[PDB]
Amino acid sequence: PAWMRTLHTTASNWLHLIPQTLSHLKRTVENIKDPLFRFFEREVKMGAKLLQDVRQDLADVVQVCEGKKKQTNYLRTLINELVKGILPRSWSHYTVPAGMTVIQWVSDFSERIKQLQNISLAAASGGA
Amino acid sequence: TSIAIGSAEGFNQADKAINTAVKSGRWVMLKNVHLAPGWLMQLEKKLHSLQPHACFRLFLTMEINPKVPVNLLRAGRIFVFEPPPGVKANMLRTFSSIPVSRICKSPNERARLYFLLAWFHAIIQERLRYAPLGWSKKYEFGESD
Amino acid sequence: MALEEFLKQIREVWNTYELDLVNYQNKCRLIRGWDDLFNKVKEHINSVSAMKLSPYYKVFEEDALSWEDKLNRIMALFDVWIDVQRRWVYLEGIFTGSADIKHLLPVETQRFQSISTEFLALMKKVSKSPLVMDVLNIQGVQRSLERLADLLGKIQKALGEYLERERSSFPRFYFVGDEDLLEIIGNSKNVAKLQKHFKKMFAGVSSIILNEDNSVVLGISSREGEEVMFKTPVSITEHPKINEWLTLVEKEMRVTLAKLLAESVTEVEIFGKATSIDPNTYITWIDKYQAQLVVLSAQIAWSENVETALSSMGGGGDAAPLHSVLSNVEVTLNVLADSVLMEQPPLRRRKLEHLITELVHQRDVTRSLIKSKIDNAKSFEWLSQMRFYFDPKQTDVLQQLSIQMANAKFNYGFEYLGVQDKLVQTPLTDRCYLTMTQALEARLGGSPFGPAGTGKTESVKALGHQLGRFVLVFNCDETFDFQAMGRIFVGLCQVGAWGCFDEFNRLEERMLSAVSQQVQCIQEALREHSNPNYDKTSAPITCELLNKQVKVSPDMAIFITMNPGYAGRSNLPDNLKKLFRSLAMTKPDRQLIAQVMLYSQGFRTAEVLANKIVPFFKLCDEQLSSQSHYDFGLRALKSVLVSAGNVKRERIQKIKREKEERGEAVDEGEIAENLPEQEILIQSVCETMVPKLVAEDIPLLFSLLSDVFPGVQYHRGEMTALREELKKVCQEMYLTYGDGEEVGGMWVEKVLQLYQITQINHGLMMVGPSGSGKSMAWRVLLKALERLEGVEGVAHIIDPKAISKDHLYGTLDPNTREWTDGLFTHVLRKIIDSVRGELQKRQWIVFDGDVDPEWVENLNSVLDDNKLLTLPNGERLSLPPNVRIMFEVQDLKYATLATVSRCGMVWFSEDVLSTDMIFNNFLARLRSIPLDESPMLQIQRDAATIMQPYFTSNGLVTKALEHAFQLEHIMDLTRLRCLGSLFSMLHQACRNVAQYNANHPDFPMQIEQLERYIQRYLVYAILWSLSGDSRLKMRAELGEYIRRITTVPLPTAPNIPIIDYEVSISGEWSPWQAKVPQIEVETHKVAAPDVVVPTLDTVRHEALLYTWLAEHKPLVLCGPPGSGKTMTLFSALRALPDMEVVGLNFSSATTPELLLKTFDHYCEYRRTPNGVVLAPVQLGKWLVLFCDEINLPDMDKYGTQRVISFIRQMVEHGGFYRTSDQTWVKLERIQFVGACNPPTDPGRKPLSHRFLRHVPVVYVDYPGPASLTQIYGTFNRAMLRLIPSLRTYAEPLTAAMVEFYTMSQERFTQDTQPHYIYSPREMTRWVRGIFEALRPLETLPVEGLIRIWAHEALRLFQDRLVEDEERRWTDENIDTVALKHFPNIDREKAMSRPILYSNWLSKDYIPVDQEELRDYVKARLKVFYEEELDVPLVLFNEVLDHVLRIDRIFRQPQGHLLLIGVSGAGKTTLSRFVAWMNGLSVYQIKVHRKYTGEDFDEDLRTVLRRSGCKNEKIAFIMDESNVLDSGFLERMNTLLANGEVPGLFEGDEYATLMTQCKEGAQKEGLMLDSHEELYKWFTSQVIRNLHVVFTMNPSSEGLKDRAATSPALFNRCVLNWFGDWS
Ligand SMILES: Nc1ncnc2c1ncn2[C@@H]1O[C@H](COP(=O)(O)OP(=O)(O)OP(=O)(O)O)[C@@H](O)[C@H]1O
Ligand SMILES: Nc1ncnc2c1ncn2[C@@H]1O[C@H](COP(=O)(O)OP(=O)(O)O)[C@@H](O)[C@H]1O
Ligand SMILES: Nc1ncnc2c1ncn2[C@@H]1O[C@H](COP(=O)(O)OP(=O)(O)O)[C@@H](O)[C@H]1O
Ligand SMILES: Nc1ncnc2c1ncn2[C@@H]1O[C@H](COP(=O)(O)OP(=O)(O)O)[C@@H](O)[C@H]1O
Ligand SMILES: [Mg+2]
Ligand SMILES: [Mg+2]
Repeated sequence: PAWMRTLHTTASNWLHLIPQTLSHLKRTVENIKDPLFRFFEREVKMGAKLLQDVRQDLADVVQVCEGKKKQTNYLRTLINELVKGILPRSWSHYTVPAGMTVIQWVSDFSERIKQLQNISLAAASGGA
Repeated sequence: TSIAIGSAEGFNQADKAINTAVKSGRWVMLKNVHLAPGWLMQLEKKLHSLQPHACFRLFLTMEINPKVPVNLLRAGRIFVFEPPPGVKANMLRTFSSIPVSRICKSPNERARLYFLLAWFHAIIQERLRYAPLGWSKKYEFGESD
Repeated sequence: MALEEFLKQIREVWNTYELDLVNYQNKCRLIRGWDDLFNKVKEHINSVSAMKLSPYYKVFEEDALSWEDKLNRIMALFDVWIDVQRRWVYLEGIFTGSADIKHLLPVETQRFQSISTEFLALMKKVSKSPLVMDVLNIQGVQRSLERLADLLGKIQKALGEYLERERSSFPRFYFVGDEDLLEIIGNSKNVAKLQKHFKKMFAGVSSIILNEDNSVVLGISSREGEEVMFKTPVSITEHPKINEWLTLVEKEMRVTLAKLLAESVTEVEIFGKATSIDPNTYITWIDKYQAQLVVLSAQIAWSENVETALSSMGGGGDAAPLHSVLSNVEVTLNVLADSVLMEQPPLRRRKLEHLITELVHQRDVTRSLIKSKIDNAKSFEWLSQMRFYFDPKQTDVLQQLSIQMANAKFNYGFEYLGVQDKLVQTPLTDRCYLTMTQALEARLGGSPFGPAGTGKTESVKALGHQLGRFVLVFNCDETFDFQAMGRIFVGLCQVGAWGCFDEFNRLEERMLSAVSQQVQCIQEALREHSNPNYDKTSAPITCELLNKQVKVSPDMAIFITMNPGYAGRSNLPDNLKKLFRSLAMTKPDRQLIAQVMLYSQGFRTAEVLANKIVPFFKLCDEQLSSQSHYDFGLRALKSVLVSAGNVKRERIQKIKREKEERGEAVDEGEIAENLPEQEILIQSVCETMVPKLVAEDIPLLFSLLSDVFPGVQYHRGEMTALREELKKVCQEMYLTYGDGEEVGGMWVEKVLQLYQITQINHGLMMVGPSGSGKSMAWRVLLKALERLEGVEGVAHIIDPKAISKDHLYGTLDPNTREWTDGLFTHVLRKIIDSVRGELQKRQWIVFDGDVDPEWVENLNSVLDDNKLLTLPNGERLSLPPNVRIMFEVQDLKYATLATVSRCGMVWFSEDVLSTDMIFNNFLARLRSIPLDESPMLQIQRDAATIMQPYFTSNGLVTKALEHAFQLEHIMDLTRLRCLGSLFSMLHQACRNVAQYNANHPDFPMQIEQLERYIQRYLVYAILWSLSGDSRLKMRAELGEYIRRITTVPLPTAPNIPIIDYEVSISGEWSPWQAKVPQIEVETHKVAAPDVVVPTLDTVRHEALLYTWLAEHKPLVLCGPPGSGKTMTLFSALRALPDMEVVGLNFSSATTPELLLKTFDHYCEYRRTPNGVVLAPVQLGKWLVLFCDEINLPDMDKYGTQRVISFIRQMVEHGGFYRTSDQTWVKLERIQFVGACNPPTDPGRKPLSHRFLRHVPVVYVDYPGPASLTQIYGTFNRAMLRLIPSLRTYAEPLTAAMVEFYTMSQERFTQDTQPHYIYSPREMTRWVRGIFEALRPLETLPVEGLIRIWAHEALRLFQDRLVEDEERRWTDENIDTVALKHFPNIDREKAMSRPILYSNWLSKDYIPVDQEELRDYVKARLKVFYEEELDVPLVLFNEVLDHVLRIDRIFRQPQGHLLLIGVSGAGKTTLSRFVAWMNGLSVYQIKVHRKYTGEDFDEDLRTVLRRSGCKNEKIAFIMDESNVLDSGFLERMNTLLANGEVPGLFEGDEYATLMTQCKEGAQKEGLMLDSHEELYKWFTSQVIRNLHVVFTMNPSSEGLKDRAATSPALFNRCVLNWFGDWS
């Protein structure tokens, strides 16, 4: 179908823009006492989980649109939202302005992950 | 006779009030009729086959709701009530709603206070049009306030 | 002979114990001593039960069993007698003390007289022989009481209108339930029974003080013991009737308080504007007067001082005496602060806390007045304050006190409030007071709105208590309708009480509009009081409520509190909103509340503590991780602050307790000097916040604690006494107990944490994933507290989502307005009534199930400080202190903040329950509990030793479990589903060894053989328990992983998976292929429904099903539709006799009521001494409920399937609640088997993890190409023995069948159309169809065989296709497949495209020419016009094919049709025409605008009687338009699949059906007399005679949705896509 081909390009393109790695902050006896580490650890922990979920969902959609895995109920719900351009409710994990569409969320989500990577990189290389 | 619609007893009371009013010229107002879209269709059919008293009037109060039947809308005359278009229209509506004897009581300074209240009420309500800048939220500053 | 002594003692006790009799008003001799009777009977019942365990019980077994029967009969009699005597007492009082009721209800009065006669006659017999045994032997005494109880209940329910008349005479009765009101009215002479009801009619009156006679009411008392002595006592003798002296008591309460206020104001004025206050005099004045008057007196004195000071400052430049007003407050507050620094009586200490809170506000207001340089009493900054003016010269004592705020003026109601905890008077609370009092002056309602936990409800009550008003809180829901709200208003208006309706937006929008009329008319009446022209000596103000003229007291008010941010709530109509003044309460002033509360409790560093605790809660909300069970709001802060005062008091008591045994240096002042106040606060935080934390947040919060409270350490009390009892309870329950880091230590900490929450909260939640030890944590704690404290613990476990919300809380009758209790309401009311001493026991109500806002928000007033269950009938049930409300849940993803903030949280993680602990529990039970009902235990014990090495941590099972979670499973994988399956299989292995010993009585299995068997069976059990729900590739992969890590010997085959091997009883691996013979099937059983061709999968699945079924373990078969789940289950049941299967077909609309109808037909409810037991009617049989679509039932918006919760309850709790009588029913000999499609399929929902832990899942896939060749190659060989000349073509015929079926299954899928499901069911129909066309044939050429093969392929694969391209592909590939497998055949004679078969032109079903068929149909249509329907039809080619297709289905048993096409295409007409050709009667339901569900049920009964009893072949033709309700198809879904509807025939209909079935079976020559036998024959007749034709238009959305509503339409009906005319 026409939608099946168009959605395949969009999902593959989104996997290019969205980053792929997010390393959790290493908890340390003196890092727990640091308030900045405590807040920043939450950001990556909730950020890493959201990053993996979106990438896995997008990869399944690409594989579905290549006719390699069968469409499940979750994929049917996700694919319907992506065709209509509505941001999936599963992806919605941080507060966003009302009326934000899926194309803006992917670009917004990609920027947030980059900042999350830099924060973890500083903690990994240099310390908290 | 004013009747709220939601109750089952309200439906029975509405029919009796309407039946009595169409023979005496009495006025009947039914409020929140958008809460009973199914009963509204039956009321439209009831009104069609009826030749009431020349002074009889039926008022239906509803929110602007897509649930209201089209057939009822065509049978009646629609009046939209909404925020006044601007500051001038807001203040003219206020001065018409308040009786003249109310403003013109013994203290002569009462008139200027009502004007200040009317101006203040117009400015506050008109800022709602600027959803975010006028007020952070869409407060329901209204006639009760 | 110790047993003989017990029998002698039991015999001697009951040979002398007499019913203790008391005369009752010279009418009879009632029975007291119910506690003595019941405990004595229970004690002997336990002793008789306990002595059975003794080995010497055999000699005295008969005598003990005789006493067990007698003691049980004593219990069953006097448990009814007590309720009968109680009800007769107050009914006799009503039907004697009110002669008006005889005229009002003559029938009831005469009926009560007859019952009152039989009661008194039975009383006189008891008087003659008060011995219990003599009473127990009275003829029919058990049945006499049973009739008396039922008859007295009918009289009780018939007095409702009489009770509504009495409620007017004392309007506080409007807030009392009907039964309690009858107790009040009927016991008007027995005043002691009235005490428990005063808390319902009064704000703070818990009891009344009476003289020795009980004839004069001396005063009133509160629940805390505070007493008010009336100045003029009320005599009951001079005013005998209940409603007049109750009115006089209510008046004297107001008059005495006003008189007491005047005396208090006189004394407190000396303290005001005084330089120095002596503490002894001030404490004396506090102790002399009531708590409400003490604070009121302080407010009056302060107000008059400010008025006096401001009056002197009239000149402006005059000196300010306001500083003296501040000075007096400073001095008085210092004395109050000093008093609370030392020990005080509990009542005085609370009074001091109230005064400190009041004066801190007065200090703040006076400071604000001084800072703002206010010098005039008419300044608004003083007028905006709440002021208190007292006029001693006023003649009426009730009007001496005036409370004024801005322009609003109020009288004090002088309602006795007792000792109500006061709020800290914060700026938000000040703003709340100003706004609400403005609404009260405007005669408008107050509408505080905001998020949860902001003080909305408490502020309304605080304002009401400030004004001395009776404030009633109602927890509103959707059941608060127009009639319920109006009746509540009637009570509020006449009493003069305030109505605070919380969660007011939970009403329906239509009800909110209707209620606005009642609110408006009351408000107009309220303005009539405010009219100066109106005079008090005139007609009372009255408004019309519920079409009645109701007097309105000026003191009444209406308040609504709502959270406008909650989604799903009802929007208030504007006409209702204009009746209320709204105030936003969003940000409570937490630091001020904390500072004042800690300062009032006696903390010297309250300012330091408040500046730390409030930011600490803010930090926790942000620094800690985000969890749904996390709350750090004002309720959490309030809980810690209140707990801080309790912890401070216990330490002070502990410090001096150490001082008693160490010297005599009690120096309380110095004791408070060296008191670790910060450490006290940390203990309260940790006792309340820590149990809710996940593991990774625990170190975070302690780092935060060290950040805000440096150098302060938390140390739990080492609770040796409780831990010792817990350790013993764990041993008796086969549980693992640990201490610290030992095995089970984490779980024991959670048990101790749960105990701490029980002591601080009356409502708490245990939250954690399924299998976290939550249930065992509170079940063990309940038993441990019984042993530790001596208090019996009782748990009522409720599944709230297994029943409707109507059945949980109750319903108000729409017409009679009668209230029926729900499950929770009945349980709580039983505890409050305390007929059998429920108030002396620990009562835990555990809601084990899903939490959603729809039902739990009815408990908002229960879980908060109100502790009240409010019902729409106006009744309010107080939570007794011995009751805990508990919620055991797996998640809180749908609970709102309102619920989470009101409950103590104990979080369980899956790490709390370690896998080692579960292994220990299974092994401990295996070594102690015999499986037979010891040679069986000896086998288990030896087997336990063999299994022990593999069940250690990091053992074989642990490593296998970890690897299994990495694999893909058809359902979500949980640890306990695997282990539950694994332990069931190992129990079967122990039974196998015992069964072997039965077969070999000479040589029982030795340890070497026993060891050799168990290790291989364990490996076998591990594979099926961990991969039986996965595909073959995943089952294989777990095999190699086990092969690497195990040391158990394994099969040495090179490429054969381990899952392909069983374990023989000789401890040898044996291939499963040895049990798969190549059978030859009898030629008449070809593709019959009961015939199973043995394959590798069938023998393995049957053996696995046998193990689970033989253990009565619930199980689910999952697989694609048609994969053999029903076939495998029924095949396994044949090898398992003594088990009856009953098939239930779930739909999207399936509710638990479908299960209940099955119980009504196959099972009986019987009363046993231990409760109601539900068991199958047939004895010695285990009844199996087979649910075919267990995962179709609709999931609500909160992720719950009601029937699934109901099944989980019956499996895990072994029963359910009977909603008619709110009685627990225990299941016996009932097991459950589920079948379903994979949850990823459309319409299918994932099963709850709490249900899956009990239910092992086996995955049944479609047979592969080789398995299909083996199955239907066997069938084809048998069916081709009819024609010996066609034997050679068996293999090519099977190969063509498999090839085309596989191609069609790939070509057409559910993605294209929802009904494109191809399964081996089509293969079975394919072979059957050819076989039916070959039986009457003596010979046939091979080309004739291909034509039948091609014809059946078109009927099975092409008739459901929607598109012409799809039908073209099927037509072409039938030719391609046939010639590929059948060369050297004449294509034209075998594959001529018009393939038509009919038995209309001959005796046999042989091919028919199209033109010959057309002439025959025209000839028959001519007759059809003249006999049935004179509607001429034009005959085209598609009609001829269609009528042949319909004719085929009408000639098959259970032949159901799903005709899909455009309206007006002839679907109904052709069906009737073919039905007339086959002798089938046509039945169509005669719908109309008023056709309802019970009309459809009666129509269903008519068709079933004709086809089931009269042997009448019926074509039941029904269109989609005939479906006027979804309930129509729930009946048809059962009828299509099972040929029966379990609940259709009930009562007289079933009795008439049995008479007709007996007559019908007699005409057939069958010998049937049993009702069960008759019903089975009736079902078999419906199966063979009733044909259902369903016609519907093609709708893509409708067709897909149709599958869930009626799955039988797509798997039990043959679908023919007629579509539109081409
Ligand atoms: N302390 C313990 N020691 C040993 N075994 C235990 C212990 N606690 C629980 N178990 C066992 O482990 C399992 C835990 O079941 P339990 O009912 O305690 O869990 P739950 O979290 O309440 O379950 P659900 O989420 O299904 O309501 C059961 O098989 C139980 O017998
Ligand atoms: N001013 C106050 N002083 C003391 N406690 C308060 C105050 N305001 C609120 N609380 C407490 O906060 C909690 C929530 O109050 P509640 O009235 O139930 O809030 P809401 O109605 O907004 O949900 C209760 O423990 C209540 O006693
Ligand atoms: N080994 C077998 N022997 C006989 N019939 C089989 C075998 N395997 C599959 N079938 C056929 O597969 C179909 C399975 O039907 P059923 O058990 O109702 O499926 P499910 O329960 O999966 O919906 C039947 O037509 C049955 O005859
Ligand atoms: N083959 C036909 N030839 C002539 N008229 C027909 C034919 N099929 C249907 N009709 C007409 O259409 C009417 C509706 O037929 P019916 O069986 O009720 O249709 P459906 O079941 O498809 O809605 C018939 O009463 C008849 O007038
Ligand atoms: Mg509240
Ligand atoms: Mg549990």
